[PDB]
Amino acid sequence: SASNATYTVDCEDYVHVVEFNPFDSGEAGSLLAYGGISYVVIASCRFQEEDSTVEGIEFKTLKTFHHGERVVAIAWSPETRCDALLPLLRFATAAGDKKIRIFTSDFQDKNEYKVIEGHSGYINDLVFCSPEGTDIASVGDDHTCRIWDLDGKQIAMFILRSPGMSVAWHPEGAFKLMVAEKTGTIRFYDLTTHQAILSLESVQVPLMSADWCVRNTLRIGAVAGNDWIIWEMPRSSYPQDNKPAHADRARMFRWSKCNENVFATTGYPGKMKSQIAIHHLAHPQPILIGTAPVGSGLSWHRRLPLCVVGGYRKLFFWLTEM
Amino acid sequence: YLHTPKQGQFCVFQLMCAESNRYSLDHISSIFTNQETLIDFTFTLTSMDIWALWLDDDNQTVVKHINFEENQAGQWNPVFVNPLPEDDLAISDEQEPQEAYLECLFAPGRFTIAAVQKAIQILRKLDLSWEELRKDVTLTVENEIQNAVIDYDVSQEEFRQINIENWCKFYTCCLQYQETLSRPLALLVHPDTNMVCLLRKGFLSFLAPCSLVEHLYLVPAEHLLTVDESVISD
Repeated sequence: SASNATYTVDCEDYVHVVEFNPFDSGEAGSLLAYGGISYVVIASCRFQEEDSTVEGIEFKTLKTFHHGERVVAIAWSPETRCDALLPLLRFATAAGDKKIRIFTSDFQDKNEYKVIEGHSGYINDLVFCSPEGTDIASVGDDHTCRIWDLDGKQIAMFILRSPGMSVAWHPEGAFKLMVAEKTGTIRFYDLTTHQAILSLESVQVPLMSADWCVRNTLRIGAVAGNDWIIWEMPRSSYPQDNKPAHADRARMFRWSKCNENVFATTGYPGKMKSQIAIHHLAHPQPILIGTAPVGSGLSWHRRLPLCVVGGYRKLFFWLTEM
Repeated sequence: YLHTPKQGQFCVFQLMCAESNRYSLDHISSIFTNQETLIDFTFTLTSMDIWALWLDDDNQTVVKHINFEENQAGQWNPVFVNPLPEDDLAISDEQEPQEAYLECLFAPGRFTIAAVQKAIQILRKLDLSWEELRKDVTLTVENEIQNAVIDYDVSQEEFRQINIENWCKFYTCCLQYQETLSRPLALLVHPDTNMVCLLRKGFLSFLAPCSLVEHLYLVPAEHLLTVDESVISD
């Protein structure tokens, strides 16, 4: 049974990637960056569950950034804040031109961007690989993982054996970076000694996405082929749990930021509507199965049990009842 | 083939039958051989080649062939036999010993399924698929490693060294059994289609002809000063 989106927000163009702000900005609302065909819109999302005063969802676009290229991945910066005294809006966006654009703003007039070049292959995923927000890691189809600072200089380059699909920073432990290669070999790289700490293996191929669990650092989740896969460390490289997620192909894996048992997997934009299957570790079947016409981009709300999938000119929010 | 304690020797004779039912041997050629111990040999009449299979003093496999009618120099044309896997696997400080050893063991043509199966059966004291064999090797060696890691506070370098040591133990066992299964036994040479095969105790291997570039590049240096220059170019 298809679940209707709890909240649906109309947009100006197809959303290619939607990302909530996982860091505290100092404001009541949770920031949302959705990147479309030629733009990156920063918005603020206040929900009914967060505040009773809000009826439904209070969606307010704060700042629109002209990108010029299709945004394929967005990474929020730890320094992002909406403090009245000192506002800072920093985020890194990769595009379909193998380039990283760091947009630094103050929410008032000042708008600065920096093109970082170097990748010879399309960047699939990028994240800020620093607690202070100084470094940005980007993985791509050139079989390389490159660490870039704020000034656009490569600090380190890790040669992968497969196109890097998803890069993720360790929630608590410092200097640990997870790179998920497309052949299923997810590796952990030290950012101090620049050496591969460990290499996990997925039973199925291709590994399309991987995410850490903020609540439980040990639990690592990923989507290889049609089945979702969970690993738990320091135990084994073998999948602990492996159950079918989608019939066609599973594309994006995102852990819940409020619960260590809930995770969402999005189906691949293809013959079927891009379905979302919010699974639960205890329940064999997904707790919520919703359908989005064409959906790309998945992110979880920092405090609420809510996820977002960017559909065609729309934003679909699904609330998972805990 | 006349095996002597100093030098083996090949002799090809033609049986001649006189009018009076009297049989005599006609001597065609006499080809000497090095100090290698002969395993099996067969000769064809289509190509007029003497195919022979030896073992050198280091018990490696040595196959050669010579035309017994156009043998002006007495030279055995070499056959580039595949060498056994290396004793040590060189691992960089960026690769994981697990994946490097798995790639070296499960690469096409290196190790036979029987060798890896015997190594597993011994390390632990059904007809498994190759992926299930991979998972089973990884499981057995992971168990041996967790048994060898006695302290809870083992450093990353010591853990990596233990990883390497246990994987190298398993690889040395697999290599010993592949050396046992790689023993040459006899030769099979098809007379009509000139198909040559080297029968080994563990598997079967075919001998295909070699191009000119690779022949020039791989032949030992002592045999490269005798290559006919009219074959490379006019």
